[PDB]
Amino acid sequence: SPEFMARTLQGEWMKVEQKGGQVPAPRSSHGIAVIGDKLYCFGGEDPPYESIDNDLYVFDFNTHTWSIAPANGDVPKTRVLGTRMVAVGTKLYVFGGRNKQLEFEDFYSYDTVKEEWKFLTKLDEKGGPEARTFHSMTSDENHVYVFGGVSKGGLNATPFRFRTIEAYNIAEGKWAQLPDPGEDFEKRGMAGFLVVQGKLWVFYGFATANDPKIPTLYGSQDYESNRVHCYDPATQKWTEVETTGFEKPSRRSCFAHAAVGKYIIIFGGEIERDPEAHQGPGTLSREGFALDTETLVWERYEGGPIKPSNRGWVASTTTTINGKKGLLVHGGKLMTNERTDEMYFFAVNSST
Amino acid sequence: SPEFMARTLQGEWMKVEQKGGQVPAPRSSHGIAVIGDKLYCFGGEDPPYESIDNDLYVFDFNTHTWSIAPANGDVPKTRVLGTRMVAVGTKLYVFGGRNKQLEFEDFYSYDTVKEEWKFLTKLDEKGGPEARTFHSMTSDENHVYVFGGVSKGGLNATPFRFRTIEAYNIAEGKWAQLPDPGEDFEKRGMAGFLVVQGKLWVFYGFATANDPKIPTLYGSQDYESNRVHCYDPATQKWTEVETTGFEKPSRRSCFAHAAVGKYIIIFGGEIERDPEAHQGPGTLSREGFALDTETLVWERYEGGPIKPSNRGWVASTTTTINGKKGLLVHGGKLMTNERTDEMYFFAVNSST
Ligand code: NA
Ligand code: NA
Repeated sequence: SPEFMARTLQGEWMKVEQKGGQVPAPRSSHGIAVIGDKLYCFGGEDPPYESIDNDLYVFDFNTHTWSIAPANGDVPKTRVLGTRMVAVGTKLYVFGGRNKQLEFEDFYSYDTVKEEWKFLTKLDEKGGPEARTFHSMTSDENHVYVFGGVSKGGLNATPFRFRTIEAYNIAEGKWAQLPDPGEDFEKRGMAGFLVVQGKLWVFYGFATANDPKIPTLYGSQDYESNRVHCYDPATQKWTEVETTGFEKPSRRSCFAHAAVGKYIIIFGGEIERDPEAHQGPGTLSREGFALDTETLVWERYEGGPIKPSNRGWVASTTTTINGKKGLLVHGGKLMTNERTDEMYFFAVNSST
Repeated sequence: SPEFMARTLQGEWMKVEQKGGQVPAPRSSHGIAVIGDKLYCFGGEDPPYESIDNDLYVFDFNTHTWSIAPANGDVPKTRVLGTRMVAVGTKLYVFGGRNKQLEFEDFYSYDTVKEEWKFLTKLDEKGGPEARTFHSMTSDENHVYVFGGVSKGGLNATPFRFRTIEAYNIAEGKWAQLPDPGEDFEKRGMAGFLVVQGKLWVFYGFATANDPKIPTLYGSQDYESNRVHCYDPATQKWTEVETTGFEKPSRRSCFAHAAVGKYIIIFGGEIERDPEAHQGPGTLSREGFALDTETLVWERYEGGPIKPSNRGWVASTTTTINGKKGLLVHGGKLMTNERTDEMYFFAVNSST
């Protein structure tokens, strides 16, 4: 064991070459997911507060080219920002997001084999999953999960944030809300949300305050979280997790995140609020951190000469490229306040 | 007492109008100080790693115009970056900084009445104050104080950081090193350093690691500090100060800072390292924080519609403008990596 400590999580940052095709306009606040060797991309924001399109873009990692998936079936009726998309088996699932006119996307699947959309659930109905934007999503073998986000405004309410998870059982075609973690747990948008070794992790994100003593900043108490909780479906219990380390990341939201084995791997994110909400970029991070969910220790990671610049509001997912599992980062906004079309992959080398 | 908490330190950010005159080129890593209604400016960096000039620029707050002070006497022989300047009585004191060729500025005064420079001390001599760059400075009635910074490289050493304070007794014309705070105290450059209600405060800054277990980032263990110490000249004792608050600022260096009554007031700063040291801007903050040195509580402050953008490596000082004490911020680098000529003043309204 050398005197000087080398970093534990080792890997390489790579910029993914995009050769061409029907390439998506730059975007933030969108959803991506991978099935096999293909990345799917839906939704997005650019310019600020404006949605863009409702095409389903497909990037092939072997050919490094983009195409547009056939727009068959129940094509999603709204072009949205603040949306998310996950993959389970050969289907993609899109939930929520909204446009500037406050119309929210309902719940749809896309069958990548038959190449068709299916409308699955109308949101915001009595006893069903609510309309949400800037929520987070993850999935496992038989569920799509939605955490947090911001609600739809109505006559007698302004939008608020959620602290709940809605779970869609794919085989049964049924939604259920998971146990509510209660008042000590922050309602948040753009939080980290992942299945890791069978359990659900909710971490960091952009929180509603539950304390009138927290002073406002730019007229709102809203702040960046650094808290971490775990839900075990096997027992249906919530626990708050104390995480440690000299390099524990400062409070942040809107970051790339993925699970690789025991690691939660993040990159970028909003570390300071913009004075004008989402109009400007606030302050965005250029750093990557990983949490060992077994030891509960955070450490930064580095990936060689390729260093992605400051960014947040990216789409992210886990995939495997050239036999390496890792964190895929696509799009987002930069400190120039421009959207980017850049795609980066942190390829993990060490054991997980 | 209302249910919802208003901010304690209240004030107004103002952009100081600069009408014209012999206006200084944009710069970071320079020194400013005020005597009466005049701001003095010396040194600076632009482009990265390059010094600029050795003029003493003078801004009159009543006329809002710049001039160049007569270059009489022992004009400082080197154009430097990483320099600092303080005012005591009607004299300015310039210490250190270096140029790209690793020549360091010695210790000079400028007499604002007689309008002449005097060479006071050759640095880096046996038993005397060392050559330093990226040190911090403050002063009181009869002393100029230098804290931290980076040393001059020689044959058998690379530059290192200091954890000591050198104190120049103006009346006696003599330097002395203050008690060394020891190994648990971080050697730092670009740290906060102020006299507050008679005591010396050292806070945050850019630290050398004293633990081979801290992993390197971009090839160096160097990291941003969040520690706070106080030295009382009356007893000659050091104490580490535990500061608190939900809005305690994340680790940072290279920030604007000033003392107003019981408050240490800061703005901006490097919150993430650049991959290439000082070549790029790293990640810079757009937030202001204040520490009540009596209660030891940190809180953010806000100043109305004028919100200075992300910046660090600014020059800063305390002054009074239109009967309001506050924090003066001049120059620095922006997240575009450009230097700025902008000048901002946070005018304090509440009791201190
Ligand atoms: Na394939
Ligand atoms: Na005057």
